Amino acid sequence: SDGKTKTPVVSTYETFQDGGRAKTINAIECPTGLNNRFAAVVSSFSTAGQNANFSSESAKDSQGTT
Amino acid sequence: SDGKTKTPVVSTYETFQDGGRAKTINAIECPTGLNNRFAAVVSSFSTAGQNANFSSESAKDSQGTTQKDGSKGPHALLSGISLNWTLTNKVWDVTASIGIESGILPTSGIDSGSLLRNPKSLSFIAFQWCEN
Amino acid sequence: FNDNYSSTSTVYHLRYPYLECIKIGMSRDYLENCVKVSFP
Amino acid sequence: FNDNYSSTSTVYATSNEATDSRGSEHLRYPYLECIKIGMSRDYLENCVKVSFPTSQDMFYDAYPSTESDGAKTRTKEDFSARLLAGDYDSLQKLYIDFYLAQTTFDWEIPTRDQIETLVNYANEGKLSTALNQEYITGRFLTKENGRYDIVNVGGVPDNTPVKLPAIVSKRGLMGTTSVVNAIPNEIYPHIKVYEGTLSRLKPGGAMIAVLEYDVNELSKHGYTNLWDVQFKVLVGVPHAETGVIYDPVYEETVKPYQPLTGKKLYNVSTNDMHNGYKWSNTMFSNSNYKTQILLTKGDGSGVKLYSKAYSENFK
Repeated sequence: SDGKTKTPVVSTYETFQDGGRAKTINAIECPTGLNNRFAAVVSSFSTAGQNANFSSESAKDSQGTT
Repeated sequence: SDGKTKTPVVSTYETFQDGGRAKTINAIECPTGLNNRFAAVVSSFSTAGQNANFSSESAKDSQGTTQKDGSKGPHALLSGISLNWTLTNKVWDVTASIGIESGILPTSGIDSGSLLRNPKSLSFIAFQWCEN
Repeated sequence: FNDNYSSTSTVYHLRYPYLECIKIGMSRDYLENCVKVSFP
Repeated sequence: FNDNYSSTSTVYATSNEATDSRGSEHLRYPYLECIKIGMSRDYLENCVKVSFPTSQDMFYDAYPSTESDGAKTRTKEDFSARLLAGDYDSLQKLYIDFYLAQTTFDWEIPTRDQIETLVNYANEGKLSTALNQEYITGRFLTKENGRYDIVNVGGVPDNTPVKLPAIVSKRGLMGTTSVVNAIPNEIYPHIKVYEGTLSRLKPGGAMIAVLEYDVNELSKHGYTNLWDVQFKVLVGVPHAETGVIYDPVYEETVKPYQPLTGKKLYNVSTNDMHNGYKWSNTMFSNSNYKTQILLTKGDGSGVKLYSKAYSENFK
């Protein structure tokens, strides 16, 4: 695509687990001569901080701000 | 990709129609042995609730937040946005909620309490693909 | 979000004693004495 | 986002508090209340210089009642909680910046110089009753140029809870500059004098030294631009409690010219040569005198960093 060789973008639905720890997602194995790319984009959010469970694609539990 | 078979992701520009009713988007037909996936991501938004038209990719109409007396005021401040989707018989049913400052919205209606339910003041990009 | 969602929000006499001093005849040119001497 | 991120809010901001007050509005305000909690009429000039005791419900009469439409949760309990939790910023933004009562506008946390006056006024019975007792001993919140400090009156233990019994008028309450009652927290940086045939503090000439400061502890006290500096040298009897020569018999400002490793160094050369020798003629005119070096920002601002009050030959 426009002189650059690319692989198709593939997607996963992710939320952070308890502990406020960074979320680790394993990088896809790139073919010989290509390097990994990544982008995170906002889907759902609230200001609950730790008082929430957004892991269901169909509903969002938001219990308010600490 | 990493042992799993996938189809290319395809994208659509979506807005809710006025009336606060959920958005119906048809699920792509998946090859035999693969299952449907869906994701909605935020493009444009405001706290206008029902007083907006984001259906144009090139401009955004935002008329402000609904006040308790029904009149149109300024845009209230925002606290959260939820994008929810459920696949049911070849149809992805999309629901949304925009969280704004309370004590501004009327007691009843589409935009009430602290929530703008399935608002027109929201544009999301719908991605579909299949995987095993 | 369910209907329990709630957020913070931004929203939910005065001429004493100088009026009295003028009313019982103190001139505005010398109103500085209004707080220095009591009513009769 | 990094930890310096901060935002506006609805709880310690404007637009919430309305033109109302849970206290009684009358024509004997605020002097009737001042006398009623024990301020003597002989010292009623302080009625507008110091607030009602933060320990009593009357202090909070100024705010809209917590049950009326739109009021912030402001009570003597919420005040004490934030106080003992160390949330001094929320106190400044939620309570202090919005007190605005007793016909006085410049309400602030007392300075170290102002607590010194408050202790003298408390002992002399010139305050309200609850504060005439409160400022006798204890640990008190102070604030100098946007910086919080705890001062100690009477040498109380270090684990005594922090006390902010009242806020004061920034300019109306006159501070006392002498350090007697309220003992502060002066900072002494770990520094090496290189000595040898270099640093010299002996009678008969100019005093020169060459110190060396550490970068990591300069950045802890607001010194990251290691050339935005200036130096002061003091001569006299240091304070018996903190060690600073607060009123030196001889004060001298000098500017440095140094440029090494994971630390940076700075010089110092007194101008005692080619003018009056009198630095050594007063430093060594009394055996109890000592020489102390102080570091400030270029214009005299910043956390004051002090060296030891040295005897002859840096002893």
